[PDB]
Amino acid sequence: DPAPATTFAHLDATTVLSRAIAELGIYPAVDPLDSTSRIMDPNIVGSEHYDVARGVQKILQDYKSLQDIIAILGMDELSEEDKLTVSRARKIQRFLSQPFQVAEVFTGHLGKLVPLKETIKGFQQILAGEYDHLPEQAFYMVGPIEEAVAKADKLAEEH
Amino acid sequence: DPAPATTFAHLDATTVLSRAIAELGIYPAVDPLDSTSRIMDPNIVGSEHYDVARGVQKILQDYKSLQDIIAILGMDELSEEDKLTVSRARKIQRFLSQPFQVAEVFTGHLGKLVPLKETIKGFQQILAGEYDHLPEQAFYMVGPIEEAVAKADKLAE
Amino acid sequence: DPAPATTFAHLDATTVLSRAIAELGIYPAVDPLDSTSRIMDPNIVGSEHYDVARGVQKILQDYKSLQDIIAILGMDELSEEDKLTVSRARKIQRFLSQPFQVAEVFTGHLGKLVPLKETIKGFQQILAGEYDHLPEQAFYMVGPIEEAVAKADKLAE
Amino acid sequence: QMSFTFASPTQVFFNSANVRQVDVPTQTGAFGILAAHVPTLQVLRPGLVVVHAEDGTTSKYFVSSGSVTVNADSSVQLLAEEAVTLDMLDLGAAKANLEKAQSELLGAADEATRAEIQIRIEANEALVKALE
Amino acid sequence: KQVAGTMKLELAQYREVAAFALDAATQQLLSRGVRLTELLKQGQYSPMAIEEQVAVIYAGVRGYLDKLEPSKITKFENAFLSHVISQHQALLSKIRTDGKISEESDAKLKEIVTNFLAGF
Amino acid sequence: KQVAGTMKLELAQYREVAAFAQFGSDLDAATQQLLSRGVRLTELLKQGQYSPMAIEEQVAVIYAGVRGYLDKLEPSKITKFENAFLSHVISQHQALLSKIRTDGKISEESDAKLKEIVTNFLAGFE
Amino acid sequence: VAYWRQAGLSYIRYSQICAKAVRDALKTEFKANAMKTSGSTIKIVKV
Amino acid sequence: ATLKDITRRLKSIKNIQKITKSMKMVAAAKYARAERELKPARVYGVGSLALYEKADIKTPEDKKKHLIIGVSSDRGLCGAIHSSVAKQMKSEAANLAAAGKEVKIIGVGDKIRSILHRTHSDQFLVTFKEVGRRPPTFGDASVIALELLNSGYEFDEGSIIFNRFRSVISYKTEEKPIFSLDTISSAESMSIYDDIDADVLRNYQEYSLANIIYYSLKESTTSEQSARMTAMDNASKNASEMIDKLTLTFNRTRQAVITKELIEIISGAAAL
Amino acid sequence: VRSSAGAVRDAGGAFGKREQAEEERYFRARAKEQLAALKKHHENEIS
Repeated sequence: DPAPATTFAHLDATTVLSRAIAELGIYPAVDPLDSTSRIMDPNIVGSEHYDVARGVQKILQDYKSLQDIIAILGMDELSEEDKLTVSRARKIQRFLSQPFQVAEVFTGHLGKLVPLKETIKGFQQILAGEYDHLPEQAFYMVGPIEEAVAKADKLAEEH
Repeated sequence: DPAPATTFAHLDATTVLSRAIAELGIYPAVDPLDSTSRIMDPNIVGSEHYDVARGVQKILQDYKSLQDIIAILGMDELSEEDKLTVSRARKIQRFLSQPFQVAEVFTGHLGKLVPLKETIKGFQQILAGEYDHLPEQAFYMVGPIEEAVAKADKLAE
Repeated sequence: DPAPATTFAHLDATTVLSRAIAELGIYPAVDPLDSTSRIMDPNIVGSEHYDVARGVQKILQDYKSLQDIIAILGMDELSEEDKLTVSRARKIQRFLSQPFQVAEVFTGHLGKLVPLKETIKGFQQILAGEYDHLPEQAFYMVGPIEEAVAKADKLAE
Repeated sequence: QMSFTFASPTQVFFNSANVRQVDVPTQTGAFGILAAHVPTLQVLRPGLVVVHAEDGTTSKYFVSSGSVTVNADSSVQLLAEEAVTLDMLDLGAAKANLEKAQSELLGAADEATRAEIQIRIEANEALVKALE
Repeated sequence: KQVAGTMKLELAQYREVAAFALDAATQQLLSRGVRLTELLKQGQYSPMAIEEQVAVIYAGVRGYLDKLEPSKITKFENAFLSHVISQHQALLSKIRTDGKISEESDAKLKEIVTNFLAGF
Repeated sequence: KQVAGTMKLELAQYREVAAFAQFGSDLDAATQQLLSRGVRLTELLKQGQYSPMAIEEQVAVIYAGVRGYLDKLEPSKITKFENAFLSHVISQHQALLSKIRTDGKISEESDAKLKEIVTNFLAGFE
Repeated sequence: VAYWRQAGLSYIRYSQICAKAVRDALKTEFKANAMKTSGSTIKIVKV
Repeated sequence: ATLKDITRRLKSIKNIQKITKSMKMVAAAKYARAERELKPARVYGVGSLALYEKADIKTPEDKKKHLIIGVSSDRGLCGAIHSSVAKQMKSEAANLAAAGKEVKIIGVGDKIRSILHRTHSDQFLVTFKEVGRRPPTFGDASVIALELLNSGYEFDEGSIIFNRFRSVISYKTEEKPIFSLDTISSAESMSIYDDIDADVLRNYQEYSLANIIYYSLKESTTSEQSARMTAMDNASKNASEMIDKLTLTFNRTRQAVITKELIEIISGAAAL
Repeated sequence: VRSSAGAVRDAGGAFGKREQAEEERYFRARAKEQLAALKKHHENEIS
């Protein structure tokens, strides 16, 4: 639309909240592939932060590419490497969700503030495969990664 | 369009004739899902009439939902309940077609009137599955359902 | 779109240069099948010209269809009345190419202005099968059919 | 006259050929089939088939197991599970496996385990005998 | 607030795996989702008191209707309402006045539903 | 021109079988080779930001890419190869780069020098 | 009645073991091709 | 619909067509390989069946134990491959039970299990999955036969149903009888065979069971790959027709939207 | 007019919901399996 289209050029950072992601229950519904920042360069944030961000974006785009095939084959017929990409992509998709201190009324959960180093560590580990055994739902609406581990432990105990 | 869209609010019963259904050969081409009525109320038409109408609409809506996949992937990638739904929905679609007397000149058939009780009974029978052994083209352009059965018998010969 | 929808009302013919044919080294890269003409009518161009053109179009379509089978099931799957059509269609594709007089600095050959009778006779002979013993490359970038004969003699001897 | 048919699951060596003689090893002692042999049906054991072509030629194939069927009308069907020509086999490795199997024979956890182990010894001993 | 929350979670999970129709866990998830779905249907000009809605939704969401067929859920809903509105008017009055499913109210609801389900 | 004609031809071949890239296996050897070469070439065309490259650098890199000298390297390692190889040639071999630059073409002796340089650097990369 | 039948085996198991013994004694290169066209991938679902 | 609805639908159908084309190519390659591997297995299995058709064995008419084996795969999108096999299995099972028999079923492939999990859900002796991921080998048939014999359902008669591969476009569903040694021992045609006690004959029956299962696996996989190639080709053709229709609709809608916006601008300009 | 990746689930037609369910069922199954393994590891690592 002309109004948002024109507004795009006046902003350094943008976070394009998406309805297609809010339907899935991932909140905030920020679209990881449709959001950008000016400072998002390796010389401003660092090479670790930048590489983690680009790895996350690439894995999500590959997941989008695969979703077209899964609509015909099915998950059971994917290359045993592709299922790994899909699992990592779903874990990363859930791990971006976070409970706010102002959305207590809706979710009923408790707000979490995640320091930047903890987010970088969490996503670097999720990509590196150090969590390819925990189920997806363990990562849904939690703060740092250790909280996901604890939630998975609780899920297993009351299994 | 503004004109029909505005007229819709001035009517009790509507009957949306559709060109796709007419292209399938069904006649009248009434679209069973766009057509509506104010007296389609269990307190006015009954409970068998209302239940049968809602069952027909439900099965037709399920068939409409399947149509997109059926068109590409083919009717082989369907569960057995879905194949049953497709068969019943096609039988019902054909059965809603009727030969009018004003079209005697057009097609040479004989015009048919179908009292309400016969309509309700025939659709009850189709819905229950009493006629799953007949060919779907046995319902095309017939009066009451017993005429469909007679047509199916003639097809066997 | 109104622009081509309005211009096409006036066109009396059509030529379709295709990137997919300049790749093959055929020149002029005119799409033989997508090209159209209003006067391709036996009453205008005569019966013999019309029949030759229709035969060439049919054989080219046959080769196009067969290419899918070649790509999927492999060349072995063909019959002997289909490998022959593949060979004839490849020869026809080669013969439809021509060297231009204004392109002697691109093809190393000398341009040919083939009259009409020469073209019709050449394609009629190729369709009849009179040249099934020659190599395909003997037809590439030559003038009348006699040039194809001479090229075959010069490259085989 | 014979109608030999010697086929592995993967490859087929003879198909309705006409050979002179077929020396085959079966569970109940080796034997050799000729034109009008008596009908039988045996089950092979790890050994080596020797086929004599219609002329004086002779060819060896080491069969691991299978079934030989000499039919009424001089038609032999000899289906091996894994028939390998002798040139494809390794002499030293067969000795190594024979010795290893002799080793594990002692740790006979149960008579079924001993059975499988010393079936392995049987097959490897047949291999070394064929290759020596 | 107590009951509709669990119902909301159950339908949210059901809507994800709904487009098809194996294992016990997901099969029961679909069963519960469908039971709740047929629970939410309603007629015309017959609004329900809030306590009655709570009773029906509680019965549906506490795994009670999972035994019944899904085509009979309307019959249950209706008969259960008619039974409770007369025999257990006191419990509905309690729920309305106190405005919550207390522990004693929950135990009652439990026994009423358990008795009625078998007796039907 | 010399290197880019082949690069463009190979990329065009790769773009019409890129749909199979997911399947890849269970396909003929020609399609496997097309997919492999295309992936290597695309990983080659990747570039940093604000890091342009002289024409000699570009031609050296693309020449290494399009002659098969990267068909052994894994695609994830091509972006590191490119970098290390480029630094190598830029430091050790300036005479060859200067020859290519000023001359404008790849002379046969320069082609041989590029061949030996690419093989020697790739001979041990790890 | 061979020993392995006295131990409760079946000729399918005997043939399996003999085939293994013949397969792990091929010239090295052949072993690769023998890995194909051999070895199960089927699974059994308990009923 | 509106322009965005049409655009999204058109993009989705284009992706679907691309995917189905790729899958047709993959299935064609796997089919070529399957035919190549099917020729030798064809001769091998026909040989293994040689005996029974040469020494005509009539099953006893006084036994109630029967076995039905139905060979298919796990993969879908193969058209009426699993459907035909399951239909014939339920036909034969109904006939046997109407004759007063005690039928069981082995399902080689999920889709068979699924099609028959509503009715015949209790007759499953055992079923096998993981079929179709890789070409079947003799190892698979050996495992199936081994788990059939180990599971102590000593059957008195047998049948195997598979889709015999006729041609790249056609296949047929067969029923190959399987006998238990009780029927081989007491057959007068078998009185001619020499050196035949009831132990060598038992090993022979076990091996022939493995052989027939392997033969059926190879035929079934060839026919399945052919059918998947055909199904993907037809699906791609249907997607192409749908893409043509939707492209026409999209062009109409795009032009209509341009005209509508322009007329709005003109009316606003002239209404000042 | 072109096509882009992840468009089948952008339309949200029948194929979109079908794909979403085909994914969700599979990953619910795998999550159940992984949770069982996690419980087993928990119990086996108490000592």
